[PDB]
Order: sequence, then C-alpha cells, then structure tokens
Amino acid sequence: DYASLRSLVASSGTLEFNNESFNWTGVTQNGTSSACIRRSKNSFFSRLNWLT
Amino acid sequence: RGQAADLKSTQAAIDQINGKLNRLIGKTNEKFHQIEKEFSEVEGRIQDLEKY
Ligand SMILES: *[C@@H]1O[C@H](CO)[C@@H](O)[C@H](O)[C@H]1NC(C)=O
Ligand SMILES: *[C@@H]1O[C@H](CO)[C@@H](O)[C@H](O)[C@H]1NC(C)=O
Repeated sequence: DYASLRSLVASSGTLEFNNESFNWTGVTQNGTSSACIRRSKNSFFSRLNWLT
Repeated sequence: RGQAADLKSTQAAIDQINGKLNRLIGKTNEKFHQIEKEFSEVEGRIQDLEKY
C-alpha cells in the first residue's frame, strides 16, 4: 500500500521525527549494510534500526 | 382623479410565477444508502477518492 503511505504523509505535511529511546536489550543494534553508503561508510536507513 | 386595477394582466403574470414555483419547490429527491463522508481515522487511498 505504497500509495496510502505516500498520501497520508503528504497530507500531514511534515517529516518531523522525534528520536525515541527503546529497550533493545539482547540484540545488537545499528546493523550497517554495504548497499547503503553514508560518508563512504557502510550504513542503513536513518530512521530504521537493524537488530542482529 | 381616480384609481383602478387591471385584474387580467396581474393574474396572468402571477400564473407564470406560480408555474415556475411549482416546478422548483415540489420536487423531492429520494436517496437511502450512501457513502460516509465523516472519517474517524486516516485510511489513505479510499478516503481520498470518496471525499473527492
Ligand atoms: C529491558 O528488558 C529487561 C529484560 O530483563 C528488563 O529487566 C528491563 O527492566 C527493561 N528495561 C526497560 C527500560 O524497560
Ligand atoms: C549505534 O551507534 C552509535 C555509536 O556509533 C550509538 O548510538 C550506539 O552504539 C548505537 N545506537 C544505539 C541507539 O544504541
């Protein structure tokens, strides 16, 4: 339902993201990947946390 | 000096007005089951179409 997300996000009008703390105890976080390159470093989607 | 009124012309014009009024006020449009225009949440696609 890509169109629905596109629609509701556009209708809202902001990308305002407030970073919120979680527990994530027991899993390795961050989880970079080769495809996503930021500052010539392996990385990932900014708003998503890979759990390994 | 005296004053009197022509009845025939008055009633002819009034009859025209009456026919016009009859063609507007009398009609009734019957409609039972329809879409909903009040939406509690944000549903994306389907909401945009029916609101439009
Ligand atoms: C995180 O999970 C552990 C699981 O044992 C729990 O003891 C701890 O209280 C949790 N921390 C928070 C902030 O919820
Ligand atoms: C991901 O990396 C940074 C340090 O590079 C730090 O926030 C932590 O190690 C990881 N993030 C979280 C939220 O734990």
